[PDB]
Amino acid sequence: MLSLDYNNIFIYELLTERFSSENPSSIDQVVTDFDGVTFHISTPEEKTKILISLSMKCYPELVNYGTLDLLKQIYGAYVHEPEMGYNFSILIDLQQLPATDEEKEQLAMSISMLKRNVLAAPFHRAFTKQAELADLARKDPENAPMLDKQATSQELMAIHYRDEETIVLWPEHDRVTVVFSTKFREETDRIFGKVFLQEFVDARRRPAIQTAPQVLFSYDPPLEIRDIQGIQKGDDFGFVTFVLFERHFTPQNREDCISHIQVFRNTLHFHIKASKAYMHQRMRKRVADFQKVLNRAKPDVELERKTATGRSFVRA
Amino acid sequence: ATSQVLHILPKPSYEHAFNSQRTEFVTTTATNQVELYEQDGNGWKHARTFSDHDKIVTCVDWAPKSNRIVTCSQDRNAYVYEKRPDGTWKQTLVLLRLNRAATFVRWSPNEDKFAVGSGARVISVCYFEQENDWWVSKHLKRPLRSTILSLDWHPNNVLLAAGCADRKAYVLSAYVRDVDAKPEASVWGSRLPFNTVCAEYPSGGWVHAVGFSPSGNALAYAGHDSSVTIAYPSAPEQPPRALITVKLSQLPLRSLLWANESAIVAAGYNYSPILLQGNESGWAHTRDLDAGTSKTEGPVSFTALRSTFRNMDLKGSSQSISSLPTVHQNMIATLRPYAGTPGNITAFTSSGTDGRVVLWTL
Repeated sequence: MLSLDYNNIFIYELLTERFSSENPSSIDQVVTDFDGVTFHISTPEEKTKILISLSMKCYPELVNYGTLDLLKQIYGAYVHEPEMGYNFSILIDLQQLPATDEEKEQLAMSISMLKRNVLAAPFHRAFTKQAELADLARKDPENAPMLDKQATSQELMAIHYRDEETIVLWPEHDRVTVVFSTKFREETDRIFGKVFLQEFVDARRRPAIQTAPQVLFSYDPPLEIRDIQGIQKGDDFGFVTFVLFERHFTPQNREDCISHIQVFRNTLHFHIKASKAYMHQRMRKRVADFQKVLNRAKPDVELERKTATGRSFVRA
Repeated sequence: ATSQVLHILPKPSYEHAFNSQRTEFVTTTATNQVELYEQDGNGWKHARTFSDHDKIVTCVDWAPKSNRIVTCSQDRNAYVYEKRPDGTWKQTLVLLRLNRAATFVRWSPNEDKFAVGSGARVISVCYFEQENDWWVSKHLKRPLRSTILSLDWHPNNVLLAAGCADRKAYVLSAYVRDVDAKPEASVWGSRLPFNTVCAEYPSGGWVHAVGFSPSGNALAYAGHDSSVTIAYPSAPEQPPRALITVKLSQLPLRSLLWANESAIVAAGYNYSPILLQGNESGWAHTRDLDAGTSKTEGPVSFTALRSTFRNMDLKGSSQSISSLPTVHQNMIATLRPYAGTPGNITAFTSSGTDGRVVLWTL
């Protein structure tokens, strides 16, 4: 794969099966995800009713940024009391499904998309508040610099979403900026990750992708994040900044932009792994070139004729 | 010096011996077998194998006057082969009593005994008893400290030279009573009982080769340091008149042969016979017998079409790998008389790790 899926593939396939199934069997399935996230899928009272529950170490921060309001808006009547050891939960009853295969499919998709929906609330808070600041700056363009300066501190979201990544973001009247305070702790991934983070920033300087968010990189923090608690300028973090401008979160594009920015460091981590398989095929191709330099030391002798199983042959 | 390639053996050939009439030769392949080759017009044909050894055969020798072959191996044995009236060969195991491999074997000039060098720190001097119908072995053991790499017998039947991996060349009495008559007085000694030591000459590297002068009055030996040393003794308990080392510019000599009292041919990892000449005043490397030391459109067959595509596929390019300029393509392991009276060798043969058997005329 060149790109990661945004949704949990197991939850999508399992719900696409059970929403079609003539005879649902029971399930009891803990399922891992990226960034230390985990799901429990089960039928805890009837084979008819599936409980899907999410566990996520940053969920208490995400609730401060309007997450429960967005999850109630997305999942509606299916929202359920949290399961013990899990932060959020949804109950789907297999006799209560939508009347069409296409509504069933987009519900199986919506429930598989749950990790990126819980994590989308700080981005929707930034996009909707940028629209307020945009309207105020359109009212008085000479007051806008002070609105942007106060929103840079009063409307900043930080999410410590895993112990080696902090995502920091804020609205200003024409943009959302998001900074990945980013690190690789495994030493070969830190070495290959320096090449990946360098070529990522240099790619944005080429003519072909000027349509993309502005990207910046350093390894001290961007000025407006230097005093956010848990950011630290000597602690081997690099800081990838994306400036999303109004064109990157236009109404036709908000949800794809959110899905795609959250998976940034996951695509980089995955491709640092997949680059090793590429280097290994690059290596064994020129092991096969060096074979031909040793084969010229073999003196030329005809081998006896052999059948496909290696048994000796007696003709010609 | 003219050279003729007599035969190309399919496998390496650390030793060969011709019979007295040069009409057949025996050779050790690198396996447990020994190959007997007869003339086939101007060519040679594989007449028979011997295969009585269990492990790799290291050395083989053919007695001129009595027409017997002796063979040695890493199986720690020797076999003597003797011709039957019907033309087949009778094998006979010799109990060498060696703790490790037999490494090198030579028949004595009177052919009444042979000696086997070993990795066991000893040499088995083997002789026959008509009272028992046994070959029996005596161990030379006093000064020897490592693998014996080569042997040579003095022209008198008693004295044995040995080249050793302890960087020394030994002259030892292999006198055996009721086989030898008493030896004449010599520059090496006169009170000459079994395992008396006539010399312990030093080398810069492992002594691959040893050889007495045709008169017996001097010993040449060759070291892994790419030198030939020629030793001229004075008397028992006395240092030599001269101990002349000539240091070569090439890879080491593995084998060594006096052409006359004033000249030696030698060959080895240099892939080429060299000539050294001199006397007790001094010795010099004087010639290379192989001219290859100087580094010196039509219809096309199926085997050239096919091999040029196999070379493109398996190797870098169509182009065949060139020969070395020497006749031998690998180290030349042994160097043996072929023609002329003793004291005036007119031609000699060599065999090598490339399997070529080659005749050289001086």
